[PDB]
Amino acid sequence: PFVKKHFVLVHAAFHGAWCWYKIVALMRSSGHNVTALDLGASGINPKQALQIPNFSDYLSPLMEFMASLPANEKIILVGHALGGLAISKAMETFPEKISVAVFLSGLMPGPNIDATTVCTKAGSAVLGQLDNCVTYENGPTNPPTTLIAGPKFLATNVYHLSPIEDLALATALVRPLYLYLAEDISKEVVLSSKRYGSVKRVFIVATENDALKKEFLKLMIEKNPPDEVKEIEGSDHVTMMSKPQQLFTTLLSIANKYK
Amino acid sequence: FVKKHFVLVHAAFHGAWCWYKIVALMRSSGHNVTALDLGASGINPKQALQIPNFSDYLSPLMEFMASLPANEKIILVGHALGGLAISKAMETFPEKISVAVFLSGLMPGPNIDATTVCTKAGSAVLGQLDNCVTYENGPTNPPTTLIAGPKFLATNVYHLSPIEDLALATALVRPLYLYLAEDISKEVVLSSKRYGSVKRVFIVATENDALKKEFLKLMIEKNPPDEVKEIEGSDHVTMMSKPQQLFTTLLSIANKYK
Ligand SMILES: CCCCCCCCCC(=O)O
Ligand SMILES: CCCCCCCCCC(=O)O
Repeated sequence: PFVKKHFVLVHAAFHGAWCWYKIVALMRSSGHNVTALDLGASGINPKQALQIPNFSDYLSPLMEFMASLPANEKIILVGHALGGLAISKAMETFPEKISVAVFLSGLMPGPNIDATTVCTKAGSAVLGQLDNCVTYENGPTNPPTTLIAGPKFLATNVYHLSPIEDLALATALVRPLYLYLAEDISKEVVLSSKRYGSVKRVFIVATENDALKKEFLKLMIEKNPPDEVKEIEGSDHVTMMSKPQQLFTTLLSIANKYK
Repeated sequence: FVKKHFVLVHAAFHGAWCWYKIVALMRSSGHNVTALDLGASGINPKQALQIPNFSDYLSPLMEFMASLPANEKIILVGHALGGLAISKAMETFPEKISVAVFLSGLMPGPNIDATTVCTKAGSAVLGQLDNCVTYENGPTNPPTTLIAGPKFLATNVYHLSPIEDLALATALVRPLYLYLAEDISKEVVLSSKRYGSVKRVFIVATENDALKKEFLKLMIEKNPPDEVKEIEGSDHVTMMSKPQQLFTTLLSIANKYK
């Protein structure tokens, strides 16, 4: 009783559609439709970070994709980490086009724990970490403009349990992230219980995530309870790299449950 | 154990990312490796329409080569179209290169022009399957860029590679500006005293394509390298289909021409 589904994958900071390559392959081989998107200035998106200081422009690729979805079509929307904010806005805007939303170690703000709160905590876990650095394209009087992930940070905090070739891949592809302002994010991502909250939600925890500590993740799960919490043991931050098969099986299960 | 420095240059539509398996093997083995993105390739910031001159496309490699102190020799590896890039680097900084390696690369020489090799190579890409061209300069002008299609990648390029690598490529390949023959001919000028002074190895890595192999054989005949090596079971992207084999071959070459 095969039922073709449409998975939409949204990456985390510094990454792009490319990070989902193992999952995309498994999905396509299964006969499912899968769309891996590059958010603004990510992957091979043409914009450069400094060219998109407005958060709406970082999210535009997903919003535009959602708006173009055929009528009556439902998707399984998956967001990894920072990608959680993107799918959250998609849920609030197009709740009817989403069968179920999946937050993979994702920022999952809610009415009782808004985006600014989540982003501030998220920032503290990345800014200043190991060899990560910021730039000041607008001068020292202004806030730092972009954040650049360093190879040591990637090796230790993100890809510690992934094949070494995936770390090499990431080092050749990660791009800078514009340090979006708190006020800008708070105005772009506003969630309501009747829209955002009406979409089925599942959170997937990576048990060995050294990028985002469990306390923070548990905080979001507690202050904004999802319909279900799944766990993938032995996974580092990039579950799609370290535990691809398990993630795939888990996504299929989720898709069949909320179809 | 002597530490070596490998510099890897990709083919059309690709970028530094395509060498990820090789980069990992080299780094874990203790060697230094630099995989470069040519213009408008991988995460290079330029877009194809911004680099209409072949010199613009080669810029990343030439800037890198210029930054190398003469005593820091490298093993320069070029894949397919990347052969033209390393050829230019060989003519400009011949002494900084211990040995140049052409992996199924376009290897023009005095007896076989760069435009000649480009036209031939392009025949197997232009108009193939779902590949397409754009006309950013209007319909009354030659096409401006070439875009590799998914079916073309699956059937002609990644046909012997893991399916996940095909997925990776589909999410990363970028358009190639259709450089003019006149431009290429002016940019890639080689001399026996400079280009010809660099040790050169050609790696034949093709399968199921007699014509492609005939083309590689033609270049080897018209521009004889110092040595020719083979890698079997490889599709267009040897670094994806036969990584361990390519890695060991590059190390063998490096240890020989040191
Ligand atoms: C809006 C800027 C906030 C900083 C980004 C911190 C999130 C790191 C998580 C990730 O996406 O892998
Ligand atoms: C740069 C001049 C345009 C050449 C035509 C395209 C050939 C691509 C060859 C390759 O890497 O397989």
